[PDB]
Amino acid sequence: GEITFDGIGGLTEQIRELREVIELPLKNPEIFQRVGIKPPKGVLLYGPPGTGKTLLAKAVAATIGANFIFSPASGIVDKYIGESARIIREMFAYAKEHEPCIIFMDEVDAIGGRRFSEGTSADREIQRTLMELLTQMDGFDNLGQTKIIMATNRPDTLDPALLRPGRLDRKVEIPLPNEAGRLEIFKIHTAKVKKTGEFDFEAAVKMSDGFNGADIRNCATEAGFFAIRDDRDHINPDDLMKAVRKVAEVKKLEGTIEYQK
Amino acid sequence: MTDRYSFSLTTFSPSGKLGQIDYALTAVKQGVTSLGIKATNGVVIATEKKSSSPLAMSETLSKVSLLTPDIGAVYSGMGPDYRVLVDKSRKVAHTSYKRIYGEYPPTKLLVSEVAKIMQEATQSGGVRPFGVSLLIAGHDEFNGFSLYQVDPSGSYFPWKATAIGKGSVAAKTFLEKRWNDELELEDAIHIALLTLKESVEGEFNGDTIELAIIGDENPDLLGYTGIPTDKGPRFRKLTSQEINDRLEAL
Amino acid sequence: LTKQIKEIKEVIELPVKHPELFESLGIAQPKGVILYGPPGTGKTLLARAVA
Amino acid sequence: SPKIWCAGAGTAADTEAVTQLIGSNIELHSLYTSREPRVVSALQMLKQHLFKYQGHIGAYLIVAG
Amino acid sequence: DKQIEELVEAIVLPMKRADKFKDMGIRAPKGALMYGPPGTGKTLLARACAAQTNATFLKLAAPQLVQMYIGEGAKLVRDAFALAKEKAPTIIFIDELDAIGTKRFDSEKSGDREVQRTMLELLNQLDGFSSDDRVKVLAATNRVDVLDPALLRSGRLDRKIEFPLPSEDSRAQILQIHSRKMTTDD
Amino acid sequence: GYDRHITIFSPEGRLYQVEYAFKATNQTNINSLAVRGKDCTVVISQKKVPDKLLDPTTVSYIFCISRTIGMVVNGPIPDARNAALRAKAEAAEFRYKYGYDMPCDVLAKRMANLSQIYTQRAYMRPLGVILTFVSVDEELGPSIYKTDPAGYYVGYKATATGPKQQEITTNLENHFKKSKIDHINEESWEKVVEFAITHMIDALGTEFSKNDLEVGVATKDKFFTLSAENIEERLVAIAEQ
Amino acid sequence: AVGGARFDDGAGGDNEVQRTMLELITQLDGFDPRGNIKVMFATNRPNTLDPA
Amino acid sequence: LRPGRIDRKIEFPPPSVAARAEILRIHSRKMNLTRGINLRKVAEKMNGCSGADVKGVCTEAGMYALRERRIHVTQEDFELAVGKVMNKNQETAISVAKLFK
Amino acid sequence: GENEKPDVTYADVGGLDMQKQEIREAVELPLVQADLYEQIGIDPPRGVLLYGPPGTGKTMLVKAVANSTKAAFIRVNGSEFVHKYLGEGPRMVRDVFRLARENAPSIIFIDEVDSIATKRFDAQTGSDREVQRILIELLTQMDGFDQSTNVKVIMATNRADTLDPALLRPGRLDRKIEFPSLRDRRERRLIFGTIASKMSLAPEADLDSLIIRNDSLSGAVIAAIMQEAGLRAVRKNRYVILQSDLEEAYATQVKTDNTVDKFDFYK
Ligand SMILES: Nc1ncnc2c1ncn2[C@@H]1O[C@H](COP(=O)(O)OP(=O)(O)OP(=O)(O)O)[C@@H](O)[C@H]1O
Ligand SMILES: Nc1ncnc2c1ncn2[C@@H]1O[C@H](COP(=O)(O)OP(=O)(O)OP(=O)(O)O)[C@@H](O)[C@H]1O
Ligand SMILES: Nc1ncnc2c1ncn2[C@@H]1O[C@H](COP(=O)(O)OP(=O)(O)OP(=O)(O)O)[C@@H](O)[C@H]1O
Ligand SMILES: Nc1ncnc2c1ncn2[C@@H]1O[C@H](COP(=O)(O)OP(=O)(O)O)[C@@H](O)[C@H]1O
Ligand SMILES: Nc1ncnc2c1ncn2[C@@H]1O[C@H](COP(=O)(O)OP(=O)(O)O)[C@@H](O)[C@H]1O
Ligand SMILES: [Mg+2]
Ligand SMILES: [Mg+2]
Ligand SMILES: [Mg+2]
Ligand SMILES: [Mg+2]
Repeated sequence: GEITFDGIGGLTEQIRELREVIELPLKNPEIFQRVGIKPPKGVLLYGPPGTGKTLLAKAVAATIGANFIFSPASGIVDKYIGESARIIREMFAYAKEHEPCIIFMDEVDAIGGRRFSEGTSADREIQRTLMELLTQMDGFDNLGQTKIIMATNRPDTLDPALLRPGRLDRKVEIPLPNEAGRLEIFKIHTAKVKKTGEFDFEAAVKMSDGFNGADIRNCATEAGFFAIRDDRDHINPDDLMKAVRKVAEVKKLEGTIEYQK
Repeated sequence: MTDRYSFSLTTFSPSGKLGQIDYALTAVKQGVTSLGIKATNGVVIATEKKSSSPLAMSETLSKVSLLTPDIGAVYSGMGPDYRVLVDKSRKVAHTSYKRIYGEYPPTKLLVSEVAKIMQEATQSGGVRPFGVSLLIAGHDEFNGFSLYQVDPSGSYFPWKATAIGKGSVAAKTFLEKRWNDELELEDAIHIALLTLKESVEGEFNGDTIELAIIGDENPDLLGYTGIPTDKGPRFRKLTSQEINDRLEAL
Repeated sequence: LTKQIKEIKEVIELPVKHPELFESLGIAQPKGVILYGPPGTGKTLLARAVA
Repeated sequence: SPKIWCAGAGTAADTEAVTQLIGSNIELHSLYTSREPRVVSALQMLKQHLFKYQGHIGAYLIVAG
Repeated sequence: DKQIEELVEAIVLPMKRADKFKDMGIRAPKGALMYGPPGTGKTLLARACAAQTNATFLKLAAPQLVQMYIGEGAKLVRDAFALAKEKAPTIIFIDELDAIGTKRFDSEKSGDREVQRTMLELLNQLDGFSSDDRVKVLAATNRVDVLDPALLRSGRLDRKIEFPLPSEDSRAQILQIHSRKMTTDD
Repeated sequence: GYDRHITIFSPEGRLYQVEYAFKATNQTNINSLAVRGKDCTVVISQKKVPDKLLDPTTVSYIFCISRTIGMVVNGPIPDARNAALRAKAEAAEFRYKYGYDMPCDVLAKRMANLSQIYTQRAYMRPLGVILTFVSVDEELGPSIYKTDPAGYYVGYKATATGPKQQEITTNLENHFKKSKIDHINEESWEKVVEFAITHMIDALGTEFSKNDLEVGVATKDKFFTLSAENIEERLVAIAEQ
Repeated sequence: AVGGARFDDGAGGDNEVQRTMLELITQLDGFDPRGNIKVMFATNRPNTLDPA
Repeated sequence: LRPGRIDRKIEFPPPSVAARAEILRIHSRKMNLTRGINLRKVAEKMNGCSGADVKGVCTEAGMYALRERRIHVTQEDFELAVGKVMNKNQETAISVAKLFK
Repeated sequence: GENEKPDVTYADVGGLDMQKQEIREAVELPLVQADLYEQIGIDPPRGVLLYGPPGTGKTMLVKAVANSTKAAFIRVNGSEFVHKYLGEGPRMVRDVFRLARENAPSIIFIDEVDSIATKRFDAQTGSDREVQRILIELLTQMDGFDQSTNVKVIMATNRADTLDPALLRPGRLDRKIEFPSLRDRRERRLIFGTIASKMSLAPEADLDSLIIRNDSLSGAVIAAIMQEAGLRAVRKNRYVILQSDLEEAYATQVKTDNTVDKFDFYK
């Protein structure tokens, strides 16, 4: 099912910006060919984890109705080739049949290396898997019909090679959600679970400025614990007020505010 | 990175060449391409200015400051080191030659006094070398037109032609091909513009380009006419309009 | 340079071919040899050529 | 300076000397500020110098400009 | 005092109130990790808490059950995981994580990977609102900076507890505990 | 690194210390604005409204250094105060030394020279504040001189400072091209303030109350701060948008 | 060394020594019967000894 | 470095002009002989710096005959070939220095 | 490079026509004709140094030659050589040279060597020792590699003093090419010409104004400009790019920093 484009908040703006990049060359490589430019393939996404870069990749895929392959590479991570060799070969073959198709290459950096020169010798073994993938998806060939979107979450494990042109064409920002984009998100969460009627969020969102959306779910759950502790199955507006303060502390302490290269 | 001996300026470096002094040169390179050409009957100094912010006024950024009315200076490098060094040059000169010998310095003497200041910001530990290398171009009676370089080390040398900054390589060779000292000044100004024009071609408008000559006296700019014997100012800074005239002569 | 050829000849060829002559006529036997001088002289070549 | 002239009375030696010493500081001022100093600026600087020695330095001057 | 109050929120209360958790629908705490200086009684706490929750207390260590070869033992561990989930309710106490942490690039692809992966599986399956309430997970480690990077992604351990330095009050009480054993000297 | 700490030349030969000061001067997040009207120099800065534990009015970023000369400060407050002393002090000393009011241009030059001395001093850590002098100058009329923490200084037709400086600049640039001059339109001192207030609101997108601004105005022979309520007179027409 | 210092610190590193070390710590630490077992440890320096 | 068992040491200079004449002569014979026999001139006029240098002269002089689609060299070619090889050796090696002393 | 070969041909090379000529003579022709060299009797041209900073299309040149040689092309990187077991590196040097002999003619191309070749080293790190050993064996093998059908080692660098200059030097590397990146008018003009060919342009503004305004702009800057230009062209439904659209696209991209971003803080 499409992740509801209304329930993406504070990054409304991101969805619309995106289809310029993606929808026009995916449906018709014809227009960019006649225009006179090499058709673009390779798009790099980047935002502090929990802003929903993955979530945005999905949002766009449903609209077009294009086939969707989400592959985390952190679920199969290994040194030398093993299980990865089997998967990636299979995975391009499925993508080719279901074309037009988008591969959301999630945590590309996982099997991503760093070049080193005196470093750990093992990290270069890891790097090789990533290079094998790259050639299968596209060789010398440039297609828009099958296209690759690369998403990173740690930037210092990210491959210096994969930054370069010829592997990459756009470097698309995905920024923090908005101030009252965060409010939209806060309200959605609490509608889903039980509540007696809560409207103390006007205050609560302000303290919880700078939050990843992932982190907003965490103050809502803890508020909810507080309700069950009180012997209620309804979050009271009092409980929510309690939660946001304590959750704000850790959140910024241990916070990811990095934007990957 | 480097040694704790080479960061120190009270400590003989292993190599004997400080790390410090070498940093000062890296910075000179990073700055503007400034040049000097010596002529029979003049010296021309010319440079491009930083574009800076769009709404920052360009005029106020001055990379040619007159030390005396008859002797100007040009540098590559940072603004702050430039201004402080410049107040020190004038000030030490007044004491040691405008009250003693009650007259403007020979160019050689002024150049000598500028090296000494430089030298002291390299001798004393914990005080970094001046961030700037000069050309001091000038005119005095005794030794005619003269052209100098003063290094942040505190060594100085006269030249026929020198250029400094990123485009130093380019410029020096161009001057050689096209010119020699025996040629007149008028030719060199057109030449110098062209040389600097390799450097940058997006804008070469006379707003962003500061061009001056030290040459003949101007008895008008003496400013207390009716006495002729006093030399007028040797230096005359050429306005943007004047540059533009000199661009259609190229 | 042939300067060089006589100097290297004495040192390697005679003790290898006949240690028995060298030992007796001289005293002891020569050891390792270190070739020094700039790159690109063709020192490697010399080493191949004797062999 | 070119447009600040004065004529000196008093002890002759002092009048030349003070003009030379002060001269430099005025010249220093001019260049420092990229602006022609005020007539009053010369006046002020001149006044303090003399004042210190309570007038033994005996320059009495008409300052014009 | 503080850590006890915190552990009891994460553990005891959800165990008994499990119906309430289902209704509202929010996840119950999927495991608590305790870390920082030894001697703070990581051990101890878990034993007392399990007893209150009446839930079978396994005291366990993930690389210790690797016996000899990592062939016959990687497999032993897959059985141990299976056993431990079954016969719920339970709180499995898994200890020191440092040997299988391996944040390095020279992270073994050997059988050391298998123990580690089955660690991710245990935690993932608890998510929901029914699986969190039966099967509870405690974990103990000293250095927290050497861990697997997929562990710092998502909420693999749903609660992270840092020990604070002891206070005056804390010292004075621990002394009393020791001194009672001895003859009372006023 | 040791390389970060040394006050003496870095291996790069461009100081790490200098880049750091530049970081600092955006911790407070004060967007300020200074423009040159025809015969009036307007400076505006956000007046934060903290909790009641502090009075709001007292909190300020616009300071009266001397007659005509005002100073807007961007970057941390305790260092602001340190700097402030030296500039007030010299304006006085110049008046004693030279028997005439100090011009704007000369005060900025003095402070660039002090900035550079700071990195030659081992003990001292360089001040990490922006000093922007505004005045109706003696000769030059409306004048804006912006001084950097490093010690670079440059004059301005108009300027803004902050992390959100970029948006404001664009409006001011295009405005000046359409108007085909460098002065904000209208001889009247009052309506130029209002054109500044308005342009601040646009760029930032946030309507500011009288509570959220402070307006310092330069005329001939005084720099003075307007009342809270004066600000409002402008604000009201603008506020319905 | 071996059941003494960790060799994790190294670039490629090693942890066969962490296995040996670990086992000993847990036998000592917590409940576990003992038949009047004295524990003597010979280290040349306490520094080398794992702080654990 | 320290005593041990190393004892014999043979020092090799970079060529002299005499030695340079010899190396140059014998490669030219195998290849195509320098006509007007000004291979002796080339060695007398200048010193290279290596015998590696000298084999580079040999290659280039021969490449000059190739551009014309000739298969024999002359003196005119060696005079061009030497200036190119030898001068290039100096411009790569000098760039490292700034302006010290 | 022959199993699946590049689409880069000498025709697809636009600008650098002057640099391009020398590189074919040196490299491609020993391999296609041994016979030419034998008739005069010269030693074949040796290695070729490619330097010029990236955007000078060093790799691009070798992509061209890869098609035409019809014959082996071995494209390897510096990464392979530096440690993979803390001991792999010395072995790895030997295998590329051997592998070349088997499938001769071959082009040996090493992309990075700026980090393998250093004047000084540190033997205290154990891992570094292998870096040192790779450099020394390469010097040795090259002397035993003369008078072979394989072209003598070709390598690409940012700079010619990263390599030791005394050791790695003319007559190993007798051609050492500097690429124009400051660039002349002609050189610029040819790069614009690759684009001008690719799609018709509707004249709406001076073509040559754009050339003059580019101070030194490299090939990569010029490709990027077109890429933006055409993104706007999709929306409009234009299929022949206005010369006005390129002009505004240049205006928004005044690359190589210009003055506006370098000058802003080196003041
Ligand atoms: N005298 C010579 N005659 C023939 N060719 C020569 C001569 N000297 C050098 N060369 C050429 O130079 C090439 C490289 O020189 P070589 O590596 O043998 O030098 P080396 O002085 O022993 O250096 P290194 O410092 O590398 O050990 C040789 O393979 C050969 O083609
Ligand atoms: N909080 C406590 N109060 C009193 N005694 C304590 C306390 N914590 C630990 N000790 C004492 O120290 C002994 C050893 O505990 P130990 O140092 O193994 O602590 P831990 O926090 O469980 O660490 P780890 O398992 O990482 O070694 C206990 O058996 C107990 O007697
Ligand atoms: N006290 C000593 N005993 C023996 N020989 C000595 C003594 N002192 C000096 N020598 C002289 O040094 C000569 C060479 O010694 P050699 O170099 O074999 O010795 P080492 O100290 O065992 O070193 P290395 O194995 O590093 O070469 C001997 O043949 C002898 O002439
Ligand atoms: N734009 C958003 N709208 C709603 N919730 C959000 C948003 N951004 C983040 N989240 C919440 O955080 C969860 C986890 O982020 P995830 O999709 O894993 O992103 P990333 O790839 O950036 O780590 C999302 O599934 C969603 O529940
Ligand atoms: N002849 C040319 N025509 C077009 N663009 C060129 C040309 N030569 C080089 N370039 C540009 O140079 C950049 C680099 O080319 P590449 O072969 O990847 O090598 P490197 O960065 O190693 O020199 C590309 O962006 C390419 O557009
Ligand atoms: Mg993801
Ligand atoms: Mg050799
Ligand atoms: Mg314990
Ligand atoms: Mg390359």
